[PDB]
Amino acid sequence: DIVMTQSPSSMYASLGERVTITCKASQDINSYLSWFQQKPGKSPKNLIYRANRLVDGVPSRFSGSGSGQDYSLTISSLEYEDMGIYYCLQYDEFPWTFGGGTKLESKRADAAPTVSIFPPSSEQLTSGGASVVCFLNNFYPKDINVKWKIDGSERQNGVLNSWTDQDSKDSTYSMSSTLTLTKDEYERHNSYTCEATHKTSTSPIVKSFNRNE
Amino acid sequence: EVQLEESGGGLVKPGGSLKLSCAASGFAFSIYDMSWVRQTPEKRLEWVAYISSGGGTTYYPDTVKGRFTISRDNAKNTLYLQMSSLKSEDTAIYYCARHAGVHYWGQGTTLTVSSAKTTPPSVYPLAPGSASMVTLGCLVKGYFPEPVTVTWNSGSLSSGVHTFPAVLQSDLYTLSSSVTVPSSTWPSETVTCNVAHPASSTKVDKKIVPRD
Ligand code: NA
Ligand code: NA
Ligand code: NA
Ligand code: NA
Repeated sequence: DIVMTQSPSSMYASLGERVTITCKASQDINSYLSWFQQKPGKSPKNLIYRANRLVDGVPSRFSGSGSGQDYSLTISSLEYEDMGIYYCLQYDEFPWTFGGGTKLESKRADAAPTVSIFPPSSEQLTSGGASVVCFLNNFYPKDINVKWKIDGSERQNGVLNSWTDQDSKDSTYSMSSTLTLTKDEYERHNSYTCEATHKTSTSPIVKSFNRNE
Repeated sequence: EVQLEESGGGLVKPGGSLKLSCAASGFAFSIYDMSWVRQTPEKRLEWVAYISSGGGTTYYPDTVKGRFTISRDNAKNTLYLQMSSLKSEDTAIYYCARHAGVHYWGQGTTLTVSSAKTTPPSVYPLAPGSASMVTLGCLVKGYFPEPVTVTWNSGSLSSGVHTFPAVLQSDLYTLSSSVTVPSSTWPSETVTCNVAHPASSTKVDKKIVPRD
């Protein structure tokens, strides 16, 4: 089958900014390429077909170009309603195949996370498990590193991370980092620290607690 | 106008079978070719099947050929996708699309293919460690399948809430939810997370109380 690859995988952009995203086919597809936009919780909507033909009703800021293997979609002046995932689709040959998508996200000023750490609950310890939960809320950009330290030593094993989608109101991101241990292993140690680092060599945002209160 | 409404999704064991339906209205369903397209949890789109306007001819990609059957009942204005020998990789949201989906897509119906047992979550309160705004938490551990609905004080605490995407832990799901409130309100005013897991027909409340 024909392989479609899109670039970039994701990008930030501001209101009014010119945005161009690209789509490459593994072989010549004779301009049989369509672009789709998808917003969270909704189905994809066709914006452009035949590489550069606008679907009826689509605003004028959208356009497409390219030929053969290389194609692009351009938003001349970004609107906030343009955020979402964009997919290209080749229909030159069945099976019609999609590109991997480009996530278009909202640019804003850098923001440090509000970090909160929570010891395992008594109820969970009674079951024999021990999840230490850390929230990093309302930060930007989405790329952030979380570092767990247990009595001063870094801990990587047993950590599960989860990242929200971009907040539609303030353009920030939030993530939870959960360190799960057995009750016995958790109670072998005293201090638990959660550290949020954005760029290297900067001081982290740190929260900690001592098991021996 | 044109309506395309999918139904029939749900949880199915691998190796199982399931038939999806797409009820069409607002146009001559018997004169268009119809298609199924699916979206994986990784948010990739893939064409599933294509059928002629009369239903006599069908086309499939190799991933589903021999297992999936697209059919239609023109007298009932319904499109179908019969799935058999289901694989976990078939887990996806399934859309019916008119023709090539230039204009009309349905809203989708969700299929989960898994052997995991339906399980209600264990809900644990996350209070700050014993030492202006206060952030509280709600650990929703070990449930299956998706989804759960998390609210705080039955919805009245809507702002400053972050419910995080579920992660895989064991053969079950785990997520947490955070709520941020003025320090002048909690614990003097109660904060409780409400967790609904409809697949298990459960709705649990967990009050957040300070740690001893
Ligand atoms: Na547990
Ligand atoms: Na067939
Ligand atoms: Na309540
Ligand atoms: Na685990």
